[PDB]
Amino acid sequence: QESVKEFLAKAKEEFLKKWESPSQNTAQLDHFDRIKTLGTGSFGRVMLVKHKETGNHYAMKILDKQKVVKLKQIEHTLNEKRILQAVNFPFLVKLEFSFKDNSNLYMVMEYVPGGEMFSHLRRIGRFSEPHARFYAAQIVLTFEYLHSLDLIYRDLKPENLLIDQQGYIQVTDFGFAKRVKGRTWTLCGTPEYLAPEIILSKGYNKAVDWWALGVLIYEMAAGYPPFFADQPIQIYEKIVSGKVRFPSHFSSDLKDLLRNLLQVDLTKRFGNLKNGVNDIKNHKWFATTDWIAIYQRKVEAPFIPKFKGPGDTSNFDDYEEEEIRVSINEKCGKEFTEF
Ligand SMILES: O=C(c1cncnc1)N1CC[C@H](c2nc3ccccc3o2)C1
Repeated sequence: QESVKEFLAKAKEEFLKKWESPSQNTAQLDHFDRIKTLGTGSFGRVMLVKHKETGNHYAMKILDKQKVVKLKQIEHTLNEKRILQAVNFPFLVKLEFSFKDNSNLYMVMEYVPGGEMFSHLRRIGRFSEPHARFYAAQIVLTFEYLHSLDLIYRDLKPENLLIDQQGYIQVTDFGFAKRVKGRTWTLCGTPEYLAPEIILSKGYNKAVDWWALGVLIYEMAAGYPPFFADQPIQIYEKIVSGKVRFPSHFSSDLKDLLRNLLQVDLTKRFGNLKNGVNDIKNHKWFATTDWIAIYQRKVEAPFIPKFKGPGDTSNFDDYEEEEIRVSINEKCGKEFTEF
């Protein structure tokens, strides 16, 4: 309908204005108190912090510039911040501040206290089809938005989907997201979710995000992913074969949608045909979904996470607490000039 077309046209206008003139240097480290490490990886970490003047809580992602360079992530970290400061959608975590110093890059996001979807999935075992479908509809709308801005997300998995105070999803981690007209070539993403054309080192497009939504819906409704194996090479052989086995408890409508999203031939995959996202939105598995009501946040969620207030960390796990050290000398200034 024209209403959807005009919504996506305005979304692209507003994105391009911020894309062409990015904000920079909007806070500094000593405006915040450090509370707790919420997650740690090979070149960065995420910390709960409190702003000292307002008392508001935020999630601060800290990237070590020297490790970014060594792990070949310069372009990816510049993509992440430039895209996050330009997007606006109900199911995307909001960037509030960004800045850099002699040692680190910082992105200060809204803090979502209910934790990762992955923790709730593993606690309950699997989600019922109605519960899986409520989350899946939020991902379909978010990919419709991102793809219309020529963005590919490239890191869909349950650890990157946080559950908010109303039980809705907020997508975090734009470290692999990129603006792409046509094809792109980088090998990136988590093994269990990679589409075959990425594993085969082909030039690929937004169809890899719709493959990864098939893997996500399978894992939500089964409790484990479709292509599981002990080592990555074994996973990759299963993926490129595309042989999938479905639990008997899956509905016939869920199996049919999954066979069309987990289609090895990218030119036959739902989301990448002439009708685009509408082949997914109009599939029988989504017949009960009110797409406008989901966007408007008017549907009652399947569950609300248990937490005590905006500073509660009980839905995230425990990590060794390390210093946030800042060198007396500037590192890698040229590489990160635009940040
Ligand atoms: O704490 C938040 C959170 C994020 N955004 C808003 N609210 C909360 N985590 C913690 C776990 C997750 C996470 N992602 C990471 C990426 C790189 C390195 C470490 C990471 O740990 C998101």
